[PDB]
Amino acid sequence: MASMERFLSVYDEVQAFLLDQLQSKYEIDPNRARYLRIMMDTTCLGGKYFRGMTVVNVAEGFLAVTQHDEATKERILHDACVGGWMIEFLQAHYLVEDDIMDGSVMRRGKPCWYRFPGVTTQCAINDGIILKSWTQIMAWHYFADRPFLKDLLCLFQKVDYATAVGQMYDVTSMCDSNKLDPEVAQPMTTDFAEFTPAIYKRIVKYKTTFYTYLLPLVMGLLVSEAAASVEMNLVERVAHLIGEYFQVQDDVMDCFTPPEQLGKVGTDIEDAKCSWLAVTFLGKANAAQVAEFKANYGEKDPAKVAVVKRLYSKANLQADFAAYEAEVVREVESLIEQLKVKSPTFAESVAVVWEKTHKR
Amino acid sequence: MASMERFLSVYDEVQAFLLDQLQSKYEIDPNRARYLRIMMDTTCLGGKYFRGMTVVNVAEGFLAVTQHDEATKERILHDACVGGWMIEFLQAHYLVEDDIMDGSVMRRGKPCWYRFPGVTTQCAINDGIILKSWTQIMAWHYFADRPFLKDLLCLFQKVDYATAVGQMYDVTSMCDSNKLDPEVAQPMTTDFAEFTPAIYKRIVKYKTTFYTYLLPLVMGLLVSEAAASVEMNLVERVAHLIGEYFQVQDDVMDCFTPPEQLGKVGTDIEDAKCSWLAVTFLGKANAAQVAEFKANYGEKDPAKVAVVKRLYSKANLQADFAAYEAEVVREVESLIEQLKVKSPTFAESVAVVWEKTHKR
Ligand SMILES: O=C1CN(C(=O)C2CCCC2)CCN1
Ligand SMILES: O=C1CN(C(=O)C2CCCC2)CCN1
Ligand SMILES: [Zn+2]
Ligand SMILES: [Zn+2]
Ligand SMILES: [Zn+2]
Ligand SMILES: [Zn+2]
Repeated sequence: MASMERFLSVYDEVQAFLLDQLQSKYEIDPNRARYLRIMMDTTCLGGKYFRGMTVVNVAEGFLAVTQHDEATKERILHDACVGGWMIEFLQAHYLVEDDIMDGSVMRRGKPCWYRFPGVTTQCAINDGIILKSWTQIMAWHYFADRPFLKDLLCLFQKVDYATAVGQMYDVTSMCDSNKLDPEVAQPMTTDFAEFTPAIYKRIVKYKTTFYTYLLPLVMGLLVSEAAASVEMNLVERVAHLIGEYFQVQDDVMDCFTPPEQLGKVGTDIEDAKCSWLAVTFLGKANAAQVAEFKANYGEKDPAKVAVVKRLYSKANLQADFAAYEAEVVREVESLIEQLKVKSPTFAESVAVVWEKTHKR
Repeated sequence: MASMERFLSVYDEVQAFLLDQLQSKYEIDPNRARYLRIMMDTTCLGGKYFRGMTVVNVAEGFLAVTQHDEATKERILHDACVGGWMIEFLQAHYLVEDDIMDGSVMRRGKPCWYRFPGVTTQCAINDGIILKSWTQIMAWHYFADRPFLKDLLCLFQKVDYATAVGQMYDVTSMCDSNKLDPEVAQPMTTDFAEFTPAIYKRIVKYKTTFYTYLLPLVMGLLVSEAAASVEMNLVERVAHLIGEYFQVQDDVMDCFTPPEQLGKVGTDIEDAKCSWLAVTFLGKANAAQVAEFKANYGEKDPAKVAVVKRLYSKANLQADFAAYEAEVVREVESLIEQLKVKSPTFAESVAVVWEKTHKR
C-alpha cells in the first residue's frame, strides 16, 4: 500500500468512527452529523498533508530496519496514520480560529470556514473547538492500550499550548510590550524596536515549528517505539531550524506570490506583522529608509502598502535571503550528520523533511 | 483549614506555577505574563466556585470516613483543589468563547473579556484556548504520578467534547434540523416543531450538566480513589436531573430577573433560544397564543419581546414550574436514596449539591 492512499483511507475510517459515535452516544441527529462531516472535510482536507504524512514517513523508515510480524507492521502504520490525523486536525483547529481572529477572507483559494453562509462566527468558533476535541477522542480510542499513550498525549498537550503561546506572540507582535494592557486599546508600535531577529525567532518557534516540525517527527518516533534512536535535543534543534526557514519562505510569499497562486490576498504589511522582510529590512536600512517605512507600515491604504513593497524591493533582501538560506542549509546538514550517529534512518527522514521544505 | 480558603490558596499556587513556567520555559516577557495573569483572574475568579468547590466537598466527605496519614489527607485536598480549578478554568474557556460567539456584552456585571479595550476578539479567542490548555498543564504537572491520572484525563476529555457538542445543539436550536447546511444561511424556525421537552433536554444535558454536575462529582471520586463507592449509572442519572433543573432556573431568570441583579441584560427571547419558558409555553398554548408567539419571537425589537414576556406571564407557567420542581425534588430524593446504599457519604455530597442548586 502507498503511503498517501493509506493515510487518506484512515481519514475515512476515523471520520466514520467519530460520526458513528456522535449518533450512538451523543444523541446527534443526521443533519447535525452531516454538518460536522462537511465541517471536517472542509477544514481538514485539501492541503498537502505534510505534517500528517511526516509521521507515516518516519514510521515507514523505522519499519524498513526493524523486525516485526506483518500484523505489527500494519498496526504501526495505522497508528502513524491516526497520529498524523491528530496533527492535521490540530492544525485545522488553529486555522479555523486564526482565520476568525484575523478576519481572514480566503484560505486555499476557498472562503474561510466562518464565512460559509450557513456557518458564521457563532458556529465556527465552536466548530474549531470540536476539531481539537476530536484529536483527543481519536487518541483515547485508537491508542487506549498503547505503551506510548501517555507520552503521546503529554507531547501533544505541550505542542498545543506552545502553539497557543505562539499565537499570542504573533498577534501582539506589532505592540510595544511595555504598553500591553487589557484595560487600554493597543497602539501599533512607532519605534519598531521589537522587530528584531530574536523576537521574530521567538514568534516563529512557538507559532509554527513545534506543531509543524517537532510534533510530526517525535510522533513518528513514539508510534515506532523508537525514541531511543535519537538525541531529543538534536531533534528539537533541527526542527527549530527547519521550522524557522519554513516561515521565512511563507513570509516572503505573503508579500510577493500572486494572490491566485498564494490562495490568499496577503495582508502582513497592513496587519503590521513582524515578518522576516520587515525585520531584515530594518536591519540594513539607513535613517531615511526607516522613517519612510514607519510612515507607511501597518496601514490598510493600498498606496502606502505599495510604498512598503517598494522599499523592500530596493533593499536587496534577496542577498539577505540567500545568505540566510546558505547558513540554514549549512546548519541543517550539521544536525542531520549529528543525527546519523544514533539513527541513519531518522536522519534520512529529517533529510526528506528538509528537502520538501527547501523546495515548494 | 476552611475549604474555600484552601481552594483560593491553591489558585495562587497554580497561577504562580503556570506564570513561572511561561518565563522559564516559554520565553515570555514580563508584560505578556502580566497580561495572562490579568486574563486568568478576570476570567476565572469572581463567581461562587460551585463547580470547583464540589470536588473539594466530595473529597472532604470521603476524608471523614477513610483512614489516612495526615500528609495523605493534605495531598488529597490539594488534588481536589487542583482538580476543581481545572473545572473552573474549563468553564472560563467556555464562557470567554461563548461570549464572543453570542456577541454578549456583560457577565457578572462586568464587561465580557473580549470587550476589554486592550483585549479584542483577536486576542480573546486565543486567550480562551489558553485557558483550556492550562487545565492540561495543571493535570500533567500536579497529577503526573497519580494512579487516577488516566481516568481523570479521559473523563475531562469526554466532558469537554460533550460540552462543545452541547454548545452546537444550543447555537443551532432555533434552526430546523432539515435545513442545516453550511452552504446556506440559516433561517430561524417558523413552525417551532423542534421546541419540545426532549430536544430542550438534549441541549441542556450536553451544554451544562456534564461540566457543571457530572465532572465535579466524579472528579471528587477520582481524587479520593473512591469510584468503587458508587454506581456510576446513578451518578450520571442524578447529575442529569439536577443539571436540567439548574438550567430551568437560569432560563426563568434570563427572562424575569432584573438586569442589575442578573449580571446581564437577558436576550433568550431575541436570540430565539429554546428556553424552558418557550417550550413549556408551546406545550400548553391555544392556536391563537401560538400564532402570536410566532409573530414576536426571536426579534430584537423591544415591543415584540415585551409581547413574548406578556404571553408567558398570562400562560401561568408558575404552575408548570411548581409541578416540574415537585417531580425533580421527588426523583432526586429517589436517586439520593439509591446512592445511600453504596455510599452514605457520597449521597450526602449529592444532597448538598442538590440544596445549593434548589435555593439561589
Ligand atoms: O524551548 C522550548 C521547548 N519546550 C518544549 O519542547 C515543550 C513544548 C513542545 C514539546 C515540549 C518548552 C517551550 N519552549
Ligand atoms: O449520555 C451520554 C453519556 N456520555 C458520557 O458520560 C461521556 C461524556 C461525559 C463523560 C463520559 C456520552 C455522551 N452521552
Ligand atoms: Zn493569525
Ligand atoms: Zn503568512
Ligand atoms: Zn451561548
Ligand atoms: Zn441563560
